[PDB]
Amino acid sequence: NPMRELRIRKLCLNICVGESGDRLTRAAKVLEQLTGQTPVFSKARYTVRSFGIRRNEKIAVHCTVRGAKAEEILEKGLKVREYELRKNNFSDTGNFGFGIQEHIDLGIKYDPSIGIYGLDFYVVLGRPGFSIADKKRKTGRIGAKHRIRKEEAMRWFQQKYDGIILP
Amino acid sequence: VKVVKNKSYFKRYQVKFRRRREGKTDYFARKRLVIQDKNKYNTPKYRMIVRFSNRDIVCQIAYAKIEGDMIVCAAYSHELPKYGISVGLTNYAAAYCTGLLLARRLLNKFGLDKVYDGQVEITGDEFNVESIDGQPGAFTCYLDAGLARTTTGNKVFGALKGAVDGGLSIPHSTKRFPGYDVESKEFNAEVHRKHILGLNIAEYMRLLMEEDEECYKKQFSRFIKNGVTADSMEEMYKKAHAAIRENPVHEKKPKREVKKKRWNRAKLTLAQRKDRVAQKKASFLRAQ
Amino acid sequence: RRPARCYRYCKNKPYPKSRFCRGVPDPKIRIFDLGRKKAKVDEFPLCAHMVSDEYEQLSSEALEAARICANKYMVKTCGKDGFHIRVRLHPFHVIRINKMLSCAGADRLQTGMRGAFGKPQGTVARVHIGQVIMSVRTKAQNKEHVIEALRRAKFKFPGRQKIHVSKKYGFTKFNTCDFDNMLAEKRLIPDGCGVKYIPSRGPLSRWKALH
Amino acid sequence: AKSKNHTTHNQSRKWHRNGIKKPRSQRYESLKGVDPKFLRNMRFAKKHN
Amino acid sequence: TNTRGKRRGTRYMFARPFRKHGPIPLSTYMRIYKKGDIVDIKGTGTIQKGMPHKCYHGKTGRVYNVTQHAVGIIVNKQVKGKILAKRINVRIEHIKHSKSRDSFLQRVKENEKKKVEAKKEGTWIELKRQPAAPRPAHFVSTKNNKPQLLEPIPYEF
RNA sequence: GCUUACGGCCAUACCACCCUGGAAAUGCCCGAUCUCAUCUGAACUCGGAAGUAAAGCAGGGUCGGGCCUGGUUAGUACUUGGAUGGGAGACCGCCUGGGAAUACCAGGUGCUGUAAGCUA
RNA sequence: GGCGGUACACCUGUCAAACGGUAACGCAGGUGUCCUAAGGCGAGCUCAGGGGGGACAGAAACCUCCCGUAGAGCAGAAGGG
RNA sequence: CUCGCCGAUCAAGCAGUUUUAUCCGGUAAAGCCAAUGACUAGAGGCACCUAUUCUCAAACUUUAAAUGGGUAAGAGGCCCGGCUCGCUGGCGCUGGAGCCGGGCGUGGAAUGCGACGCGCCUAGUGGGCCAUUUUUGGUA
Ligand SMILES: [Mg+2]
Ligand SMILES: [Mg+2]
Ligand SMILES: [Mg+2]
Ligand SMILES: [Mg+2]
Ligand SMILES: [Mg+2]
Ligand SMILES: [Mg+2]
Ligand SMILES: [Mg+2]
Ligand SMILES: [Mg+2]
Ligand SMILES: [Mg+2]
Ligand SMILES: [Mg+2]
Ligand SMILES: [Mg+2]
Ligand SMILES: [Mg+2]
Repeated sequence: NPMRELRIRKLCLNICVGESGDRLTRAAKVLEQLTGQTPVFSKARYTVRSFGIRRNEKIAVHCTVRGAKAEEILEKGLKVREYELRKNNFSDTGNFGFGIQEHIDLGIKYDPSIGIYGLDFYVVLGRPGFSIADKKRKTGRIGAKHRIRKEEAMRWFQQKYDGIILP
Repeated sequence: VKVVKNKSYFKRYQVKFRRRREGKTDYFARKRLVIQDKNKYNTPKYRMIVRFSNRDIVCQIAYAKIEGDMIVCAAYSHELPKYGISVGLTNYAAAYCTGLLLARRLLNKFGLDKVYDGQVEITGDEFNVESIDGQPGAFTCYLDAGLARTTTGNKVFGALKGAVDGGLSIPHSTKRFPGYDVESKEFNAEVHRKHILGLNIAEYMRLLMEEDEECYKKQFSRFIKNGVTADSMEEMYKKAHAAIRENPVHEKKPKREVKKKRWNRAKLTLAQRKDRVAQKKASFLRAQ
Repeated sequence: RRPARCYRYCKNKPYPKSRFCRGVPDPKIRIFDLGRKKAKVDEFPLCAHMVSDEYEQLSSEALEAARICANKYMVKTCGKDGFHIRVRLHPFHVIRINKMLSCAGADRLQTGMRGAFGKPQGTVARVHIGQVIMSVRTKAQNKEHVIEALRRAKFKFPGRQKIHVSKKYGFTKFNTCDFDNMLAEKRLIPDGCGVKYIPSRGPLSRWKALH
Repeated sequence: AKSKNHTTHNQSRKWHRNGIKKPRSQRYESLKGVDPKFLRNMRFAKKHN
Repeated sequence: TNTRGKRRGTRYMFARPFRKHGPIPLSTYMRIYKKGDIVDIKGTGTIQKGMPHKCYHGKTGRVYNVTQHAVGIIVNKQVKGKILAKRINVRIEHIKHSKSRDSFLQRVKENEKKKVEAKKEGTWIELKRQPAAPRPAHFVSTKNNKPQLLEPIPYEF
């Protein structure tokens, strides 16, 4: 039971701007001033003219927070959602996610030059022992009685954050 | 959604090797490491195996055979309490002593322990034992790092340093020893001697007491109850290095003849396996 | 087209319409099941075949013509929902035809046997001795009509064919003398036109679903 | 004026006319193609025994 | 005509067995091949280095030269109507020890094991192999085994 | 018997689900000062020992899938050699030898080498 | 014969009849290049595809989880690996 | 010409042949409810998805013959001792190889045959055709 504490492993967030340029590098600064760490740019897989993107160009920027800073950014991100989410936002494999339209509602002042960017919070819920699938030597599977389910992760959102899950 | 694990999936499926499915053996690295040249004709190709658990360090020397490689000599890190090291049995300093134990124990059973003493006094600098003309050649083997990422400072190179200081002729370079600066490509010796004698552990024991003595009792709980303080770290490992070079031979434990009581249950026989179905069928027919 | 006397014997290796044999015209026969094909196993117990006695290849046009000849006689004698004809020969062997060989010419890359490998002409079904051509399952009292319907369709085929009333139950692979006994033991379950064999060697949950 | 391209018709009767003789594996087979390092030491082991 | 490519027609012989792909099991690498021992030749498509030609796949020869990763074999190859002794270089992944002479060496040691018994007992047990001799005279009992009458079954179409 | 290190053969070893187990050991786990490491001490590397079976791991379970073995298929299919055998032919029979495969059915489900350790 | 074509020097699969070899203006194709890396080595990583999700964002942009014997990729034809 | 028979199937050695042993293969067949590709029909579940089903491959195959290809069936063997090495190396025996000496015929499958032995010179031919079977193009 103590080794089954449904904790959060990582809180992944990304800013998917249109294309590269001065708008992207100013969007990456939004994440490093929100997460406290330099984010990583994401290139486009293919070339799509209807989206204005081509191959091997930085069109998005993302970051990953693990420790107690992850649940702090998640707390600020759920304030914008008023501590309530839908039901379909939870995946059948445990973890869930949501979205924020304006990053100014996360505890920072708006800069007139840096336009208001929208991010995408996806928290990867976990459990002590999930690192056996990540280590190289003796990499093992989690198992059925240890992996997180959808309704099991929803009750975690209703107890830790007193959240309201809309049907 | 179409199922990917159908009958045709398992029919066409080819399982990996057992040691590969378990994630223990890298056969790409093993082929280049244990296979002897064909113009050697059973010349044993030795290798030093260094493996780490969460609580123990294993140092082994083996040569590959068709029926399974034979372990020549083996030295464990839980044998160090016999020599003085009661705690920290998985640090870089214990790896040096576990490798030094393997080097002095192998040369003892091969009868050439008087020759090839290595470095009795530790300098941390580059050292390679050389064979003396007229005397039997030095034992040459190779490092089997396994799946450990060979980064500069990995404890597999501590056991490597302990073995080359014990008299083993293992080819290596000082690039992966703790104290090799990558931007200047220079190797400093005395900083490597700190990790060997546990001086980097003593600095951590001191800064914890000067900052948060509550965190010091949590990090080094068994260090303080065993009488191992930060000021006696360097000398504790030095006494073990002297004690290992004096009595490296391992004394096996007498096997205790027991009742041979197997705990877990055995497989159900074909009669029990069929009767269980016959009972479930009868129970399903009574309910209807 | 060319008469069927020229493509009667299985002289060449099977030459199917594939990545290499491109340009094959559509076979003459495209429908292989007729009648009340959506019938249960217990509705058409009888089964009669048109067994082939010779090792030849039947053209797709002959399979289409014999299908129509057999279909029309079953409708007027047993009704449009009193039979299920299954043409059990699919034309996969593609027959070739050489060029329209003429006197001479300053083009066409040839005039005689130069580059004689021909283009795909049609499709035939290589049948073996004892291989079923057409199968008809009907009621027990329509045996005389099925034998006659298959007898008329033999004239649309070259060689020699035999009309054999099978001992199997319908289009299944189980004899009539063993069929009704296996339904009682839940070893066979009706699956569309035929039955599905259920052994006693699966998960016991599937056994409970039957009982 | 076309002719016959390739044939192995009469060849088997011509092969066995004088017989298909296996290569005579003479005693003390030659040492051509052996490892030059191996031959170098072997010639040192012969000039000293 | 055909092409003279070195691997024309080797679609199935150099392929690996079904569900036997992947890395070569390392016991094949740690087999010692001395000089003069009988070895088979079975090329493998996994190791594209030191492959024997398709004419040697399935042939058997003796080793004359041993190297780091390979072995020199003296193989017989019939070209048209003459058999020639070919010295080919094949890596050890494409060869294996031939059990052809193992039955002979087993009989040699067994012949020397049974004739020294004659020098110590005084017998003349024959050591030569003999073809399958005609079956000796035997009695076939019908005590609990009565001859069952068989008859050809009628025809059924 | 069990736990590890290195393995050999490379599913009888895999896959799904369920149950049981911590003596030693293993694993999870506790931390980021040092070595090192990344967007992130998750991983990698390093330091450690508060908890002890949730997972890994091991051992069981499933008229389990797969796999393995055998039977059946079947002396069937095919095939060496033979005839001044049959038949318009297509093809077929016989003689002389060799001899399959699926469906189906049944059983089984890792074995083992070297080294170290422990009798829940 | 000429015209056409190149079966003229090569390569893959098949033909080819389970060693190898085996023809036709047989069949389906490829070649006269390309690459300072697309060569060499070491380390880390896992692909194709599908599914659950997640501001703008949709059948396709990016993040994330699960499944995934390779069904992707490996300059090119095809086969093998 | 070298021999063998002469001078005891002395024995070797050899074989378009078997026997024994050991490998090699992917054709016939078979299979596709196994992969790739082709293809028919219903049925179940919330166009697909699952379980079945009809019919196929020369450039498909899990499987897999018959016939066939290679190799081995001894003194050039087997066993033992000593010696040499600059190669190899914990270990002048650790490998390995070479050299030397000694011991042991019950020549250690069947059948046949003098060795189709070792050379030298060499004409003619280099348009073939036919049959059983196998087989490609073609209506033939
Ligand atoms: Mg001419
Ligand atoms: Mg010609
Ligand atoms: Mg000619
Ligand atoms: Mg070709
Ligand atoms: Mg070539
Ligand atoms: Mg190469
Ligand atoms: Mg448990
Ligand atoms: Mg089963
Ligand atoms: Mg030429
Ligand atoms: Mg052949
Ligand atoms: Mg001449
Ligand atoms: Mg001439």
